[PDB]
Amino acid sequence: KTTQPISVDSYEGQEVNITCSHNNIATNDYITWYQQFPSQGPRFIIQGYKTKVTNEVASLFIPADRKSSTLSLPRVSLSDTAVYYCLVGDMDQAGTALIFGKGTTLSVSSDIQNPDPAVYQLRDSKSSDKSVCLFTDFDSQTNVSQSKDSDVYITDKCVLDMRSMDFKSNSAVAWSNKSDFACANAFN
Amino acid sequence: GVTQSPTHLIKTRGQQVTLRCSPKSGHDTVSWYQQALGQGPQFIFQYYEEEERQRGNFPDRFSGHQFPNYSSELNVNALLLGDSALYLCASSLGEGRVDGYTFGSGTRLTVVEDLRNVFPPEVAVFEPSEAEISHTQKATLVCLATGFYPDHVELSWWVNGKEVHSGVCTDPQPLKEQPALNDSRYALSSRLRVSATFWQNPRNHFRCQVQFYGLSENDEWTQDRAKPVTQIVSAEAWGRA
Amino acid sequence: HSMRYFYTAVSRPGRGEPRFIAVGYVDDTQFVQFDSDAASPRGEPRAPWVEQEGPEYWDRETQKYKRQAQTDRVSLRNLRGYYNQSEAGSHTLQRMYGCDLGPDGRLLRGYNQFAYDGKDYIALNEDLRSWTAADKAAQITQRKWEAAREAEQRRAYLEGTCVEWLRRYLENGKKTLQRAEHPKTHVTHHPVSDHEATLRCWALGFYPAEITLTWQRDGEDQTQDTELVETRPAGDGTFQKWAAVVVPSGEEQRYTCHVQHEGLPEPLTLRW
Amino acid sequence: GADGVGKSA
Amino acid sequence: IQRTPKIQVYSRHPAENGKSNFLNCYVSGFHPSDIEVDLLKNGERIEKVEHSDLSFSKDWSFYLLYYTEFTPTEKDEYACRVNHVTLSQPKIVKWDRDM
Repeated sequence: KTTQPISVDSYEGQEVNITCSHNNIATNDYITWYQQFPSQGPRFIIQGYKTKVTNEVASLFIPADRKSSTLSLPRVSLSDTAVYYCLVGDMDQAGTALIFGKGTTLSVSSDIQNPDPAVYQLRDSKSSDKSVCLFTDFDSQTNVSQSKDSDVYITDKCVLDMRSMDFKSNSAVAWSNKSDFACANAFN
Repeated sequence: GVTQSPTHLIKTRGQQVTLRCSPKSGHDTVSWYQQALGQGPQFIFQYYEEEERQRGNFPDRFSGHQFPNYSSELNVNALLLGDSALYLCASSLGEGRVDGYTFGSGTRLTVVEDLRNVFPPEVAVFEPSEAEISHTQKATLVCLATGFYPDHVELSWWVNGKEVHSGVCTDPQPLKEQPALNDSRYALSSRLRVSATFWQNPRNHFRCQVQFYGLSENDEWTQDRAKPVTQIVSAEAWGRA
Repeated sequence: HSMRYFYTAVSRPGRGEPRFIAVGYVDDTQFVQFDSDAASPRGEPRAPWVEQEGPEYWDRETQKYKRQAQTDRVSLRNLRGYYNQSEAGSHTLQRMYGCDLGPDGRLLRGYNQFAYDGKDYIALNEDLRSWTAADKAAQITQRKWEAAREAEQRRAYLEGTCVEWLRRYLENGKKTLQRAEHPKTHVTHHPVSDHEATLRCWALGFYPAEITLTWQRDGEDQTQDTELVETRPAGDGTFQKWAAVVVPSGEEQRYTCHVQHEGLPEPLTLRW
Repeated sequence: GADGVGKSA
Repeated sequence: IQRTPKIQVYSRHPAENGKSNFLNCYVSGFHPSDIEVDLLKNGERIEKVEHSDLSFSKDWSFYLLYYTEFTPTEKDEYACRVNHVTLSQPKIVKWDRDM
């Protein structure tokens, strides 16, 4: 069995290490790492036994006692946000199947150059009844908390990437059907 | 690689279901997993040579079968509401690890109390604000899908009849319109940021298309509202100024 | 150093499940035993350097042995089908697999061979990627295993798990496995006639079992008249071996026995 | 450690 | 194939009358595995006779070791009675202190 951190925070371009603890490992056991994107299934990453393993996408560090492991991603990108599983599998044929643990949720952010946080209001294209507030162009460290009004909804932080202009930006959306709710007092 | 079936489906409490999986070409061992929301995959059973060779901690309501062509079926009956999960299928070679485990895309099963719980999404596109165009020289269109249940949804952005992935942003998980509700509706928002010069062109056509997997052909629908069949609801917009 | 496993599955019509017996050796030291006919079908230890292992180790070994017994039953049925043998006859299916370990360079040579009724049946080649069939009935198994890639399955164990288990077994028992027990030697005299006597060169209590015993006359080898016996186990882990030669009386002091063993700094030359 | 079981003969 | 068993009767330690020792009957090179080996003392089967685990050599032939605790005397004669399918009658091998 394996235990690992619940989550790992990181930024774009850095090296990310995920440590995995498996003290009661045996001789006839091998180490493996899997990756699960949202709505997808677990994807294989890298496996090993006792020596340093490195493939095209990751690296695996195993100490001498084999009682821990370290998955190293060299330069993480925004496409690396997934759940990483550290597994210790039975090496024998016709043995116990692969058993998963809790997993580690990786979160990567983008250090934005020249931020300009603002809040705009957008009207519906087909109706004049509905309108939304958009909090955009803020820091990656900016925390958007859920407003506990009964009928006011605020979404979570989302990072978008315009490739043609090499421009990345965070965004959050708020709305309500109260007609009294003001846009300026939406993300305060 | 591994072909699971179906992608999504909806059932009611007390019903039964049969899920199917075809292993990857070259493999013959199949293993089923149940992945609940927020937790990891939990092993069900492993089938090799048309027999159950290893089994986890699931009741005899979960049965399995394997065919001579290595294809397999997971038959689970008397579905409880706790059985809502993503069912994963992993293929391997002769109960070994030389040909490593290969998982499929999964089967999203959501069992509900009643069929009135299923609601289709309402899609709306909100046009960029001229303040944003003037300040940033960019235009952010905002899509919002309201009041859908369960969470069997896929949102996409289509500009000029072609799906775009750059500048597209989707919430990782949808909100709940009323928390502390077992059958609460969901809402999902998305954003598409393009150039202001691109938006300031009436010949460009933007569309937010939300695909929702719901009820099928053989389903008793007695409500006077529209039947929540599997459908594709979208919102359209055109260039401005 | 070498680690080896010996499986024997013999059938018995009408009696019931065919008997399966598995034994495991490191060099000349047995450490594991499994018998399917026992009322307690478990992997039982046979050496002090495996009783130290925890319960999980023996659990995995035991479940592997039980499933192997099942597979060997199926194999016996398929084999009596291939050779068109009667359902009332008993047949033996033997397996021998293992790995050698040099001083450096990981594994030295792996092997995994089978036998049906005391003859070669199918053998894994030294490259661990191809098979060799003894006759046409074994070519069926050859094709069945070429389709299922059985060779790569066995190679994953021989090149990996076998070497690691052997190195671990060596480290956790080096005081009784990596040392050498020199043979205690002597010469006995037995008259058989008025002018003829037999000199017996003894060797007792040595490990491992490989030893060289030979009588020589006037320094030159005497091989055509020496009666040697197979290396006999003493029962406490050591071995025994002797070599006798018939001699005309009076010329006994000219005969000389040589002993060669791993536990000796130099081959020992002794006379009576 | 013993080897795992493979394809039947 | 059927091979006849090679039989050797001896003792674990050099035999000295009056002191504890172990009587050994080593059978080797036989096939099939079914065999019945008994240890005899002065013409009677010795009870509580133990044997090793069933193994085989590189030529696929089986070998076993039957042993029992004893204390040899000058007059008591020990022997080994082995019966196999390749043996028309049970083979008797007496224990010489040198063989």
